[PDB]
Amino acid sequence: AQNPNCNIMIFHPTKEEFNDFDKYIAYMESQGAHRAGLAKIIPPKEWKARETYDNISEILIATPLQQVASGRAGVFTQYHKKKKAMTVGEYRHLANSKKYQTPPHQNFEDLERKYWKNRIYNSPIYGADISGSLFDENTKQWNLGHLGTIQDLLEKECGVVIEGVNTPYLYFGMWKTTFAWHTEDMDLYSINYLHLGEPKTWYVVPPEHGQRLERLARELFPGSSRGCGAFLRHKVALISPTVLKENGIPFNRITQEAGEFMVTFPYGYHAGFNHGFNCAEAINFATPRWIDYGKMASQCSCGEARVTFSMDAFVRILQPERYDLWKRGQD
Ligand SMILES: O=C(O)CNC(=O)C(=O)O
Ligand SMILES: [Mg+2]
Ligand code: NI
Ligand SMILES: [Zn+2]
Repeated sequence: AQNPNCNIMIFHPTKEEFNDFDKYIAYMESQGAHRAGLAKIIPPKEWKARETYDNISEILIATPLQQVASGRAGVFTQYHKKKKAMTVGEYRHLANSKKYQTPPHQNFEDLERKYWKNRIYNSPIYGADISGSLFDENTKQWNLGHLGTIQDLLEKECGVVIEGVNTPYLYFGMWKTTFAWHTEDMDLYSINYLHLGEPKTWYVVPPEHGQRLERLARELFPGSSRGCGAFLRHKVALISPTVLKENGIPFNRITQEAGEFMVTFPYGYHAGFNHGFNCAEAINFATPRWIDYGKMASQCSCGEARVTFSMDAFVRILQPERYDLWKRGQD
């Protein structure tokens, strides 16, 4: 078995190897990458996502989210308070302000220490989940707006034709902006490209050990667990590396820098934080190996997780028993 300790792997494809996205994913899995839940892909030196970022300041963040924490430093939830719209130029200036800017630090480890010590005492503003793309249309390789769609994959593997679409999303971050512990909708893959700015630190639990993280989460967030049998779908819970180590949960960490891709694999729980002002683009995708994960994915039916139009078909086809109850949740 390849990668039996479930380490995060880093790949350096050549420009030739960068042509065929599907083929490269399948290669990385042949080497065991999926066992970690997360891989890094460094693009060939010849590749670029677009020519410059000089002209992005006029993108609108219609609903910036202030991430307000509750709990203790290593075990907390966050709620998202909606804020007034602002442009990316306005958001960048706010990220760089004395109130929100990255503190002085020695290196990424020192910054990580400071994040976990102090995150809860601040409420950073995240421009998350903005439909759009920063890839140039002429970028032909690993252009996250030109991937094969999940609906097309389902149709190719299973024969069934379904409604829905699959488009990318932009994330504008600042220091301490946080993504809570989650897997993707329907335990899909994700791919995330850091277009510019400061790094993003990731934590990940191997898919084969995801239920260990779930059981800890039920212990640590006991009211939320009684409320919903899949409350990590709400994407609000944080648990620090220190707490994971104290409870014996297997995990790994890695820091993504500008110009690098990350892939999350089916049922790979992940969480993390931004180091400073940045912009990432991410989209969900599928392969043949996902189908079985999709059929087994948990679902929130309490009503909190509220998701996309296109998830309806995935539930309807892959999980027809759960469909009725899940749809009651979504209405
Ligand atoms: O970058 C973020 O805030 C969150 N991204 C992801 O969870 C992802 O790409 O799967
Ligand atoms: Mg602009
Ligand atoms: Ni994710
Ligand atoms: Zn729920």
